[PDB]
Amino acid sequence: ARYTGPATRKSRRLGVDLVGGDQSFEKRPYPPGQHGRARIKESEYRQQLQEKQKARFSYGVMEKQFRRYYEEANRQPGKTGDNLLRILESRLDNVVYRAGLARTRRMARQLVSHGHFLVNGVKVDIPSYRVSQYDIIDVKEKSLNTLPFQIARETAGERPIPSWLQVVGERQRILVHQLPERAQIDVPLTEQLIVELYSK
Amino acid sequence: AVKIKLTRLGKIRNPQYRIIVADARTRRDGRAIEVIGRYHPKEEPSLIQIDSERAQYWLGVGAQPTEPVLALLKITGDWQKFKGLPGAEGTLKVKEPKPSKLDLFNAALAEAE
Amino acid sequence: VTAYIPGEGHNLQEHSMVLVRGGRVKDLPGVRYKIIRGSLDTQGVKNRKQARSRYGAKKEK
Amino acid sequence: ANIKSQIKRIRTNERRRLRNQSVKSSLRTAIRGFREAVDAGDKDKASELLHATSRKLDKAASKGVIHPNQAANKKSALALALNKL
RNA sequence: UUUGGAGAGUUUGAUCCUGGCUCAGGACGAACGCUGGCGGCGUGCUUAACACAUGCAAGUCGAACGGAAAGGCCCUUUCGGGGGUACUCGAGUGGCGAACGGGUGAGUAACACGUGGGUGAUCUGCCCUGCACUUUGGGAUAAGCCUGGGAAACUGGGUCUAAUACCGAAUACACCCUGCUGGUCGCAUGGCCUGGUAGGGGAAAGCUUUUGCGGUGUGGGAUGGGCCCGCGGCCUAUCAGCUUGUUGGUGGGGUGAUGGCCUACCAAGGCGACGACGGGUAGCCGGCCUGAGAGGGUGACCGGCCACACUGGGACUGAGAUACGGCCCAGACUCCUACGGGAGGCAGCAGUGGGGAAUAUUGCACAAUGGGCGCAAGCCUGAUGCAGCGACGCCGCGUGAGGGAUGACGGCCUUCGGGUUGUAAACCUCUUUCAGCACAGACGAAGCGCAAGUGACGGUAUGUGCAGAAGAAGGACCGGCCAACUACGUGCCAGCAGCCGCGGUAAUACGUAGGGUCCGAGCGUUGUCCGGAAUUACUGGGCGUAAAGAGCUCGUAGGUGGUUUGUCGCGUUGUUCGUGAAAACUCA
Ligand SMILES: [Mg+2]
Ligand SMILES: [Mg+2]
Ligand SMILES: [Mg+2]
Ligand SMILES: [Mg+2]
Ligand SMILES: [Mg+2]
Ligand SMILES: [Mg+2]
Ligand SMILES: [Mg+2]
Ligand SMILES: [Mg+2]
Ligand SMILES: [Mg+2]
Ligand SMILES: [Mg+2]
Ligand SMILES: [Mg+2]
Ligand SMILES: [Mg+2]
Ligand SMILES: [Mg+2]
Ligand SMILES: [Mg+2]
Ligand SMILES: [Mg+2]
Ligand SMILES: [Mg+2]
Ligand SMILES: [Mg+2]
Ligand SMILES: [Mg+2]
Ligand SMILES: [Mg+2]
Ligand SMILES: [Mg+2]
Ligand SMILES: [Mg+2]
Ligand SMILES: [Mg+2]
Ligand SMILES: [Mg+2]
Ligand SMILES: [Mg+2]
Ligand SMILES: [Mg+2]
Ligand SMILES: [Mg+2]
Ligand SMILES: [Mg+2]
Ligand SMILES: [Mg+2]
Ligand SMILES: [Mg+2]
Ligand SMILES: [Mg+2]
Ligand SMILES: [Mg+2]
Ligand SMILES: [Mg+2]
Ligand SMILES: [Mg+2]
Ligand SMILES: [Mg+2]
Ligand SMILES: [Mg+2]
Ligand SMILES: [Mg+2]
Ligand SMILES: [Mg+2]
Ligand SMILES: [Mg+2]
Ligand SMILES: [Mg+2]
Ligand SMILES: [Mg+2]
Ligand SMILES: [Mg+2]
Ligand SMILES: [Mg+2]
Ligand SMILES: [Mg+2]
Ligand SMILES: [Mg+2]
Ligand SMILES: [Mg+2]
Ligand SMILES: [Mg+2]
Ligand SMILES: [Mg+2]
Ligand SMILES: [Mg+2]
Ligand SMILES: [Mg+2]
Ligand SMILES: [Mg+2]
Ligand SMILES: [Mg+2]
Ligand SMILES: [Mg+2]
Ligand SMILES: [Mg+2]
Ligand SMILES: [Mg+2]
Ligand SMILES: [Mg+2]
Ligand SMILES: [Mg+2]
Ligand SMILES: [Mg+2]
Ligand SMILES: [Mg+2]
Ligand SMILES: [Mg+2]
Ligand SMILES: [Mg+2]
Ligand SMILES: [Mg+2]
Ligand SMILES: [Mg+2]
Ligand SMILES: [Mg+2]
Ligand SMILES: [Mg+2]
Ligand SMILES: [Mg+2]
Ligand SMILES: [Mg+2]
Ligand SMILES: [Mg+2]
Ligand SMILES: [Mg+2]
Ligand SMILES: [Mg+2]
Ligand SMILES: [Mg+2]
Ligand SMILES: [Mg+2]
Ligand SMILES: [Mg+2]
Ligand SMILES: [Mg+2]
Ligand SMILES: [Mg+2]
Ligand SMILES: [Mg+2]
Ligand SMILES: [Mg+2]
Ligand SMILES: [Mg+2]
Ligand SMILES: [Mg+2]
Ligand SMILES: [Mg+2]
Ligand SMILES: [Mg+2]
Ligand SMILES: [Mg+2]
Ligand SMILES: [Mg+2]
Ligand SMILES: [Mg+2]
Ligand SMILES: [Mg+2]
Ligand SMILES: [Mg+2]
Ligand SMILES: [Mg+2]
Ligand SMILES: [Mg+2]
Ligand SMILES: [Mg+2]
Repeated sequence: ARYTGPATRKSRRLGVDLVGGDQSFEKRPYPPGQHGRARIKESEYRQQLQEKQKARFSYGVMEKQFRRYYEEANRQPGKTGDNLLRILESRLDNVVYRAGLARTRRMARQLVSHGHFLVNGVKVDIPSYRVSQYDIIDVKEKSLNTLPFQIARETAGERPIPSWLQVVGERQRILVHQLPERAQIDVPLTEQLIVELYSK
Repeated sequence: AVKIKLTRLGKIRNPQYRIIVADARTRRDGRAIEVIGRYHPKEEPSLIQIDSERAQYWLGVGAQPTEPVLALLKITGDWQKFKGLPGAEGTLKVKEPKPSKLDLFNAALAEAE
Repeated sequence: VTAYIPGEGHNLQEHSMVLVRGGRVKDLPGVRYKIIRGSLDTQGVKNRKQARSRYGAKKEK
Repeated sequence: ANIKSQIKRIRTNERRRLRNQSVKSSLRTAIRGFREAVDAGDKDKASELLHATSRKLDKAASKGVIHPNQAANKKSALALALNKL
């Protein structure tokens, strides 16, 4: 069950842009609604809620999915925040988005769900597909000849591909080698607050 | 009256079978004395694994394996080894080794570059 | 035992079928069990559109 | 008593149980014959009576009427009795 | 040498202490209201151990026997049927199976269960492996035929027949007893050395001509068991003494086994405040939940034991019996009944009546495994393997996207400037996952038979084509705890509420509208169990005024103990070995 309503409204309500191309956000940075200008009492609960809402609604992940992501990260021997952010980035939708083959998380998720890609020579169609270290992702010809995919691959001038991701050729092959580090991910927001709240 | 039995474990769509030596009056999934082998029907290799020494010891002390267990004994080589008529021959076929992910990656990188 | 009557209206009378649950009311001293709204011979209250599942009224069309 | 198998098993059980009762009666007759022989206090009559009793008990053990250990213990009891008395 | 502890609200004009109450998380063998697309996976009488229609849930051997009622073949035919064949077999004798398998938890405070041993005091078909063998004679009967009661089941009388069915005798000195006679051990009697010696006794069935099975006594394996022991595991003095085979010993009986186990004769004792005898509850364990830990609750499914088959007694069988579809007797219930007499135990698989909140279809197969019978072919299997119903719980997928305006209708506010739903939408394109329509079509079966075949699942799963954004979303909350506000309608009325507490005309707390937050094929309410609860405090606490030093003495059981010498290894501590099933949790 995906989200159908507006993507700009969440950015307006939570006070920080998400897509980055949102003109309405900068047009009216104040909260939407009839009384967005009214002052709101500051509270740790409010802060934690805003951070977790930002993360979950920016990545489009579902709530139970995020919850067992967090539990797996906590059980992981490494630090909970790092494990959570790495497993969250491991999602194939975000992988392709940061590889630059996709312009938006929603369209990337739909493409993965319909399964225009090939995983190790076998077609897999799961938006929340787990991608591990040292994997291979291929592209089908029905996707290569697809118009929007051509537009993306010939207009991929978005933010630079991260270290763990890299494209090899026109086939748009994505590879992962090592375990991302929080610092070199440099993701917005912070994870210490979210882990604290989920510990609460 | 000890006989070797197959215990139904695993999953409905691909059953998994152990090879067990137990009394004839015990359960299909209950009391067991030892675990000695297994059977995998789903894999078309049809992986077979058995403890030759334990099987030989049980056959010597006087087990009465059923028809399927005896067939598996022929397939592995234990029954004909005990009987001594043809000798010891291995008809089992090993699963095809999976090509290494490292060499697959190397070939893919070479093709790309 | 006692029994509380929720809703703005009701049609209960002597010799009526009733289904009850547990819930405390501060104002009246000894009531702790509330009659379920809209079951058996008891029907849901009318003119209810929000908070509807609690009092058991059908959805508008 | 519902089906042919168990009704037949019944029939056979009662028949061969009549036979069993006859044989057990014979063994018990030998036993109390020895009992009253000892009570009277006979020696040679007791000798042949116990010879017959041992023969009967051994045959009963052979055909399964009584446990062979049971027969052996009974015979040992007869021997202890005749030697003490 | 490694793993891990959170608070908040609530008494007062204001402060602190103790202490009560409520909330934020997880779980269910769940129920209810609303809603409700698909695929995969587990699970489905916790109450009335209430009463049950119905159909099934245990049979097999002609290579044991007498035989041919029904089939086949060959002789014959009038198509009524007359002979043999054993291919085949009704019913009847004769072996084996039938204590296996499957359900339930009323009874138990007990060796019943786990744990670790003893059994010099034990038994053991079917299996394997050794030793010596496996002579002879005889009576009887089922069956078949005749016949009586009677609708009935079943039953009396006469005639008659075979077997591996029954019964004498042929030996047996590896077997069991009694009298005399040596070596080791200790666990005490006494065991073992198959110690030695004198006497006594101990049984068999054949068929088949084929991958052969049977009959007697003895040695060893392995399973199967039987008896006993130290430790462990609820509450309760508003239960203080209990017992006469009860305690200990001598002669007999007895079982397989040692044994007041029973009987006869002797002595009067044993257990008791380190809780007997009483009263209440309850099957136990590997586990599950919670909890860092100690600790607490619980016995779902699965796995191993204990006990039960309407209630209460008794006995035979067998190597094996609480003998759930074996037997005899006593009580309640039901049914047929020609009124002479008979028949019954679903807590086995389905199903019916009642209970309540609730728990299913009177479904398909031996295709794989287990079990039972037979030399095999072969036969049975409601065990087992599968399907149907239930969003009961777990996991997954679908109801779209790229660009699109300082942002087109309509709605609510408005300080009347104007803002909201809104990248939403109409739009140009896209591939369209699963449904929908067709084709192919599995493995599960190195399996069974000496036949020529063998898949219930299923023609499902799964691949190959066709059409079209075409078919698919709702429920709670928005005063603070506790992420989320405006307008309108009645105002101590009607109403909300887990706590604080909210309406007495201008309610962000009542009802209705827009807007927002949360969740999502689930959303809310109820119940139960743990946590925070250091709020039973051993690890973690107090007793002057908040709950708490009995009004003071004497004194039994126990606890506890000043300084030193020797000795014991009970407490304590080190090393090594056996065991701690499977399943369960963690790592890969
Ligand atoms: Mg296989
Ligand atoms: Mg008599
Ligand atoms: Mg004789
Ligand atoms: Mg830890
Ligand atoms: Mg106050
Ligand atoms: Mg006050
Ligand atoms: Mg205190
Ligand atoms: Mg306190
Ligand atoms: Mg519904
Ligand atoms: Mg699939
Ligand atoms: Mg189910
Ligand atoms: Mg019936
Ligand atoms: Mg039979
Ligand atoms: Mg017959
Ligand atoms: Mg036989
Ligand atoms: Mg039984
Ligand atoms: Mg038996
Ligand atoms: Mg059982
Ligand atoms: Mg029950
Ligand atoms: Mg009970
Ligand atoms: Mg009883
Ligand atoms: Mg008691
Ligand atoms: Mg025990
Ligand atoms: Mg036990
Ligand atoms: Mg007769
Ligand atoms: Mg004769
Ligand atoms: Mg005989
Ligand atoms: Mg000797
Ligand atoms: Mg002799
Ligand atoms: Mg003789
Ligand atoms: Mg003979
Ligand atoms: Mg032997
Ligand atoms: Mg032996
Ligand atoms: Mg034992
Ligand atoms: Mg013991
Ligand atoms: Mg104990
Ligand atoms: Mg006594
Ligand atoms: Mg006396
Ligand atoms: Mg005795
Ligand atoms: Mg006595
Ligand atoms: Mg835990
Ligand atoms: Mg514990
Ligand atoms: Mg308990
Ligand atoms: Mg239980
Ligand atoms: Mg169990
Ligand atoms: Mg009974
Ligand atoms: Mg009953
Ligand atoms: Mg009873
Ligand atoms: Mg017996
Ligand atoms: Mg037996
Ligand atoms: Mg029986
Ligand atoms: Mg029955
Ligand atoms: Mg039933
Ligand atoms: Mg009812
Ligand atoms: Mg089977
Ligand atoms: Mg079988
Ligand atoms: Mg065969
Ligand atoms: Mg049958
Ligand atoms: Mg059948
Ligand atoms: Mg479903
Ligand atoms: Mg439901
Ligand atoms: Mg239900
Ligand atoms: Mg859009
Ligand atoms: Mg599909
Ligand atoms: Mg197959
Ligand atoms: Mg195959
Ligand atoms: Mg508020
Ligand atoms: Mg607030
Ligand atoms: Mg309200
Ligand atoms: Mg309300
Ligand atoms: Mg007003
Ligand atoms: Mg709203
Ligand atoms: Mg879901
Ligand atoms: Mg605690
Ligand atoms: Mg907590
Ligand atoms: Mg505590
Ligand atoms: Mg509580
Ligand atoms: Mg004091
Ligand atoms: Mg005082
Ligand atoms: Mg005193
Ligand atoms: Mg005083
Ligand atoms: Mg004193
Ligand atoms: Mg003292
Ligand atoms: Mg002392
Ligand atoms: Mg001292
Ligand atoms: Mg010591
Ligand atoms: Mg274990
Ligand atoms: Mg584990």
